[PDB]
Amino acid sequence: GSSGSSGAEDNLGPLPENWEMAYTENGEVYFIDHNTKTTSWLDPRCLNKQQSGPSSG
Repeated sequence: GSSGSSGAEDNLGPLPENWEMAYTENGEVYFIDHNTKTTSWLDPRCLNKQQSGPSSG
């Protein structure tokens, strides 16, 4: 029953070189992950465990 989302720093740093943040035609901001060639709605820097293996969301 791990407590709610908790465990982030105040200085993550500028996105890596294997990523590209862009907005769709409509205007939806997304993050392009080349390292794995995957697309996400949220930012990786915030996440701890990158998209490893099969991920529903």
